Amino acid sequence: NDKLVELSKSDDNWVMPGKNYDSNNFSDLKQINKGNVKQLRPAWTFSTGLLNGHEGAPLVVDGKMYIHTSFPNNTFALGLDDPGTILWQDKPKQNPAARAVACCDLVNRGLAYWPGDGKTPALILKTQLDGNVAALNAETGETVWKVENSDIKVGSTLTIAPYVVKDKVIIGSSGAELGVRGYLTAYDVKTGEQVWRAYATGPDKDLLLASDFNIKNPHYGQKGLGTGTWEGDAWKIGGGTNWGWYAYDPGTNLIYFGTGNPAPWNETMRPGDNKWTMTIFGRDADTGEAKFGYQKTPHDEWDYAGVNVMMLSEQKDKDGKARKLLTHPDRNGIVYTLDRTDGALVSANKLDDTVNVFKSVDLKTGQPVRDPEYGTRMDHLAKDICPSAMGYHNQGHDSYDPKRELFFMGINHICMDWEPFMLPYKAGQFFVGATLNMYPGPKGDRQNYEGLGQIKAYNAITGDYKWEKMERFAVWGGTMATAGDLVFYGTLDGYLKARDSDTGDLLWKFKIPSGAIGYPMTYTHKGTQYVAIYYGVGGWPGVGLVFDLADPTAGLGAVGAFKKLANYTQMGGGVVVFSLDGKGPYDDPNVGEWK
Amino acid sequence: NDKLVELSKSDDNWVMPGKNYDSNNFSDLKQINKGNVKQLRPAWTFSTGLLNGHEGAPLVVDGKMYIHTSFPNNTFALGLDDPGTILWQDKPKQNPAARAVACCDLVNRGLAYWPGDGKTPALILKTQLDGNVAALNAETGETVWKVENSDIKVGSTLTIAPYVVKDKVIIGSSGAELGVRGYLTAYDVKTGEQVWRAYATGPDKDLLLASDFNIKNPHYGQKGLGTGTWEGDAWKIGGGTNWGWYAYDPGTNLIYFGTGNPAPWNETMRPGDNKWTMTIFGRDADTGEAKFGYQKTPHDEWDYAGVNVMMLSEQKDKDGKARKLLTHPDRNGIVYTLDRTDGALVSANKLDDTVNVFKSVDLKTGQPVRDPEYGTRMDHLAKDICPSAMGYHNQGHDSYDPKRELFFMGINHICMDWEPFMLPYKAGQFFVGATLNMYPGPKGDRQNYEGLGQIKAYNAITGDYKWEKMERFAVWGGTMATAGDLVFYGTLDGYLKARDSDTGDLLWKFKIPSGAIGYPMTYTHKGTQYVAIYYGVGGWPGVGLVFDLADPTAGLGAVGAFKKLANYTQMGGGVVVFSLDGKGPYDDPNVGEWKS
Amino acid sequence: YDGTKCKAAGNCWEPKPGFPEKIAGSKYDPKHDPKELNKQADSIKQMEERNKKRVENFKKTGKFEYDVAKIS
Amino acid sequence: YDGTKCKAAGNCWEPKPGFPEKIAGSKYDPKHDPKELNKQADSIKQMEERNKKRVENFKKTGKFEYDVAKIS
Ligand SMILES: O=C(O)c1cc(C(=O)O)c2c(n1)C(=O)C(=O)c1cc(C(=O)O)[nH]c1-2
Ligand SMILES: O=C(O)c1cc(C(=O)O)c2c(n1)C(=O)C(=O)c1cc(C(=O)O)[nH]c1-2
Ligand SMILES: [Ca+2]
Ligand SMILES: [Ca+2]
Repeated sequence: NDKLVELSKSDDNWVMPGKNYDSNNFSDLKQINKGNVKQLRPAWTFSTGLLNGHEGAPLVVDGKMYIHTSFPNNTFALGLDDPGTILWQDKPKQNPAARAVACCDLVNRGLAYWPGDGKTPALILKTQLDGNVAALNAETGETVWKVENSDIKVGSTLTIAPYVVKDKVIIGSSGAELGVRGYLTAYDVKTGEQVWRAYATGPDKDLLLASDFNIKNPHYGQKGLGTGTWEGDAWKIGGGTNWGWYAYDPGTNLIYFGTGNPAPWNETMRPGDNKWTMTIFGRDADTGEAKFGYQKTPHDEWDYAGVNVMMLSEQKDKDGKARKLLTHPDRNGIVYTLDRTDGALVSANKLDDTVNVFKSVDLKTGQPVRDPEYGTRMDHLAKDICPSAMGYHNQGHDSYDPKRELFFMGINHICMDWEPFMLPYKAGQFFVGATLNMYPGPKGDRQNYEGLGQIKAYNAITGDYKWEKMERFAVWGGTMATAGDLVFYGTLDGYLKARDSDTGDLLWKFKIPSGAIGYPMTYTHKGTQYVAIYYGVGGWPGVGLVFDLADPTAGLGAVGAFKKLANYTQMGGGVVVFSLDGKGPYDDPNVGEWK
Repeated sequence: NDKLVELSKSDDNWVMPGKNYDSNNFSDLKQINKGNVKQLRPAWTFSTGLLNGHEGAPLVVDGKMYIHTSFPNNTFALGLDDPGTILWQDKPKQNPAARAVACCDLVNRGLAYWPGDGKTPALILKTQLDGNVAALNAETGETVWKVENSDIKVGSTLTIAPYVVKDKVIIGSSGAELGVRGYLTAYDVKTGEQVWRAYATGPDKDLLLASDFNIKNPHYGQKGLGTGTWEGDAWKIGGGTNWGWYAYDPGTNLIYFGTGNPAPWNETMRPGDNKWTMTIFGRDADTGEAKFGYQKTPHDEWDYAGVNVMMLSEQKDKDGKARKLLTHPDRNGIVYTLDRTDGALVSANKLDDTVNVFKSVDLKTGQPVRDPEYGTRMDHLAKDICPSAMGYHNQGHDSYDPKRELFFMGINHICMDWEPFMLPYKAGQFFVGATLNMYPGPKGDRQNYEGLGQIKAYNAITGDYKWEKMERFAVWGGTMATAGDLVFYGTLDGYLKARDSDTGDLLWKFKIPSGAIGYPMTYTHKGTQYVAIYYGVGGWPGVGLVFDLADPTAGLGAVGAFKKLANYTQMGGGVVVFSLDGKGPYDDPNVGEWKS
Repeated sequence: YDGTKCKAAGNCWEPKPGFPEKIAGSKYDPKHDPKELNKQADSIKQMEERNKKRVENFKKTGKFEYDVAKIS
Repeated sequence: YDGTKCKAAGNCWEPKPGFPEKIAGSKYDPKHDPKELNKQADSIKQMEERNKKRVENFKKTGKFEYDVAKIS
């Protein structure tokens, strides 16, 4: 959308998930900087009325903030000159049974915005856990249209944020732990009409492939593999749901994103490479046809779901040629850089030297070289595999500084033991089939159960890490960077933090009410710069605390790894907004009073 | 308790509900003052993990903060040099049926502290909605003793804070809306053994009267009236629960407190003055025996439950003589001042000139003079009564500045329509019997449902108000005052606010996450002054938001009165802590981080 | 009824115009069941007995037990 | 099985030592019910047909209706 490109150029706005179509989470503002950040303090706050995990970040457009919640998925609009008055609210009615088929807490990753065309007014776009998609009038909150995407009666839910491109809205999928076959969908943003739908497994007609799919890289695979790398009809319940993030390039007209894990977790019940689960895709925005597809993890044995963040850039390669690029840190312990015009592989390096599941990734063949001592199989208990199923990276949205050519990544340090078991498939019931034990990696404290996270600065062409720092818990929610020489991020023990962009030195922190699992955002209003973040712990690391669990193998193995989290935080739900010296809308305290 | 008196003299501590045994909520600290309050901003925060209303305030003793919640009544201990680490937690297991017999949200008014002696360690004292009372080790959180006070199967619950006096802990009661006959109890703080128990209605043996009860004011009434002002056995289900606040004077050995409303709300079903409901009491701390009792509202017709805050002072009266006093703002629209040594009446003035239920209170006979045009009765719809059943004052804990001789009071501006109806008594079921409509009083905006609160500064001897200011919603949670020429208070629309003590001018406010229904507190730590307040809206004003209700007569009539509250706030639960320029424990951000 | 006519100390109640001095036998009679009136005092007697058994066991043995079924 | 032996482009899977090339008839056979496998595709067809009724009525009338029983 050309009008969204123009609105994103103003520092008074934050108009889409990831700030801009490159998805870099980067601001040119420098009012707040490494020389004055000690003066940063709260300006105003807002509670959402709900508990459980609060993921994503707010939107800001035309002098207003738009806020979203955990289940039952409420929406609020606030005016920035008087945020104590709620302009409008949307409160959906949903079947309480949706809660029982959610794998990993009652979370939602956020809102999108479409600017209007003179006939249809500007719109806010949202998902619901029960599988409905809705368009709301941005000025009044009234429902313009609503449609069914996903069915809870077969185990299928929604947690992903919508994404707007041209006059279309893109919607993903959840439920591989219940045997759901993945698909993504494009709708007409004005009416709700279905324009195209593409599946992750099965016959080529259902995959929606271009006539020249992978013509630059035929060794990645081409026709017939969505059924040829499976035995019989096991692809019908085969996984590959997409629940993470997108990027977009108007010059190629492609959206970029990853597909998730195959089902069940028991590898012995599904022989074959299981395509096109675990795959980096480039698809045309108007027809959905795939130009390229690269499978990162053939025949998954570990639950390394391939859904993580996409970040675009333009850099010289090692031979000195200018390249248009995408960069992508995966659950499996590898960070991938590809040419975004044709799919060619440029670099594939370890997130940390303790990864042992693969020896390396071969850049000429594209296959990961497996170490068989760290595989899984029936009738065998596998021990000390790194990464764990929680990954060395999960759902957090990271950032990129274009002048420094550095990526700022929030990382996990968690390893595991694993054994599978045989089980039947019944639609509507869980279909996992493995038992796990999880604990800190070799650079943490495996007997006190602390040292479970890292934050690092990275160059994608040389592969060098500029700096690396340990954290008490996994850095789950992502990062945001600015031209004031600062990197901002939230933590599970309940802080907003800032580090120096060149060295990693800790410069500032504030104790917020509950742990953070979303990313920070920034904007100006009447000349003043503000920084905002959600609070409210949850998601996979919080299941022990949220559901009052004690067996370490419960929560798919997450309860044992995070047993100390309850000693540092409790549940919550809301937003905290910061500025220099805490300057804000009530500096005249008579504004917003009764008279 | 002699060591609690000594501990209350340090500005590093806040050791009991109401700060000190005078219950004045007043600090000698002046680092924060009218000249620099514009610089006040948050230093740190903490979420409790629960929704519903958050009443009362935290305690601070020996470098630690102690925090309490809504149902199921959890307790947390934090160290002030590193509040990110939770030192210990207590999480009770209770029957979920306790929720169904609470009248007025799942609230609790707070903790008390006993400093230890020579073999028993220091203790944290707490109540639970299901009717149990427990003592916890203050250093480790482990349970020392637990006893049953109240039974949910007959509609009886607990929401009041405990109060420590000498080596005893005093416990109140809740449930007049379900026909519970009120009582208060003293236990041995070391073991849980029951020492004395006094009832609000019934035969004199159950009331525990001293042999000289009311000898200075015998016209208030003396023996036989706990059965003599009722018909037959109606006193057995007659109300008078005590769920508010206390004060204490070591020089008289008396605790001071008020008893609640008679049951049912239908006045026609209980002819007589209904003693000793609606009464100001002075009771001996060691034996429980009453020295005096003044009934403010004989034969209640309006649910003016008599439980509100008690504030002590010493001032010269209109003839120039020095007196020891108590001052008490009631639900019924009158603020009372009595001699606290013998019970004599000194003054009884209206909280606002729009009060119409009484013409005046006669100081020589002791009776309120009723206006029959604003009474209630069967087969009649009464209109435009001020105050409403919510009161011109409810459970908020107010403050007193002893240099200025002024009380700072958080007030309600709410009036009503009322009609009663006939119903049976069944143990475990509601026993109310009236339908209500509630709305802003004459000084607010009745058409828009805004202008429901006031804050005022008052002298109890002359009766004059130094200043008066209107507020969007009722000021429900109380006030705190300091030697820095400041008055602090929280509001239902979600602010902490500060006003000038001499003029009332609005000097500062901050947008906290949810509305406030408890009082502010203040303390020093390593040289820095802090101000703390709970957030989390609820209690009676919040029932429409909390339970998703829309019929305006629902919530005992509070749903229609507070129909605009959801346009300004949502639910929450936690504490926000403030200082000058936000200075705090993480100014070096490496403090409290994980290291290898 | 204005509250100012008092036949004895602390006793000033009067019926309103058209209402009776006693409600028994009238259309306002509540007809309460004595067996329901007595339930909350019998409940207090039983709580008090269970609490005495808890407190005497603490003072003999030195160790507190809340669950009466486990006390000797 | 180290992932580097491929019988065709994009098809590199091999069985681990002691395991079979095909699992039908073996002690690892999942034995799936064909009628359970087909339930999620039948559900997607029923959602797509209800959504088409909602969208065509919105474009013709200019008023959105979600309950398809109210659409003639
Ligand atoms: O396979 C799927 O369809 C699916 C869905 C979701 C989700 O919708 O949140 C998660 C997972 N998988 C999962 O593998 C996972 O590690 C996870 C972590 C979280 C979270 O919000 O913290 N969601 C999910
Ligand atoms: O009669 C009783 O025993 C009783 C108990 C309670 C309580 O325990 O919170 C309230 C009430 N009455 C009541 O009359 C009242 O106005 C009220 C307000 C609130 C509050 O917390 O906002 N509690 C109660
Ligand atoms: Ca998954
Ligand atoms: Ca009451």
